[PDB]
Amino acid sequence: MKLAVAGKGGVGKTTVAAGLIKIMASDYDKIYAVDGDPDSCLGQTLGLSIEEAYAITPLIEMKDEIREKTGDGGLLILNPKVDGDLDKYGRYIDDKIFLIRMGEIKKGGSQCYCRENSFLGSVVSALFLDKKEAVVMDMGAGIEHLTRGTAKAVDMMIAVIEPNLNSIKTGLNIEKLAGDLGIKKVRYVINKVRNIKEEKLIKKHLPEDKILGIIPYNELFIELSLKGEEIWQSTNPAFVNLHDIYQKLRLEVG
Repeated sequence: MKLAVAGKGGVGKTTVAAGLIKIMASDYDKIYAVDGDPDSCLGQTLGLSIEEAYAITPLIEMKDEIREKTGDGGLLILNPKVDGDLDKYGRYIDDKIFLIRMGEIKKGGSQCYCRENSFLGSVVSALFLDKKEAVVMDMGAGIEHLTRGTAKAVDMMIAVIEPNLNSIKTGLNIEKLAGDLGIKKVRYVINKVRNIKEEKLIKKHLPEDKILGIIPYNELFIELSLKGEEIWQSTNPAFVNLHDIYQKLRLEVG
């Protein structure tokens, strides 16, 4: 089970990936929760406190590891071996979920951050190609972490969008970037659906077969201090839809 959750909505969208991971934790013996979204924090949305999350050094910050894996002194190791060291690049949030933080990819300068990028690329490659454990990687709409080499291992690309033309466009694009990349299955997940009018708008610009499910908005079940740790219980409707979405997912892949 190799899953990729892409969307342009920060924490809100990442909550979907987080939710799927928590549900999958009851079926899989081990899950690699990969935070590849620079404008979000899969760790916190998964229950970790600010300090617990930061205590988990992101790949981009593992200077010594980067030096050892990619080389140094003007020499670059073309094919880095890290598959066996993955379990050292993160922490077990619990007895099932293992979180790995990618870290923001430095764009400025345009000089040559090959070493860092190489280390991150090698980790993503191992996670999707060399590991047998379930993988759920959260990422932005650009999905730049994925390549045609790892796209083949992706069981499904889930595009999380909102019920509005603006977000619908972003979704259609994510479906394109993923499609042209190699990913065979791309499904949608409508998040923050507040009204029926928004639902009709969805069933208008997207086919029922491409929609994995819908997640209703909760003003008193997503904010305040009742979100995060308190959700294991089947309370808000968003919980019921998450499961149905999961079942739809398992049916697609299985």
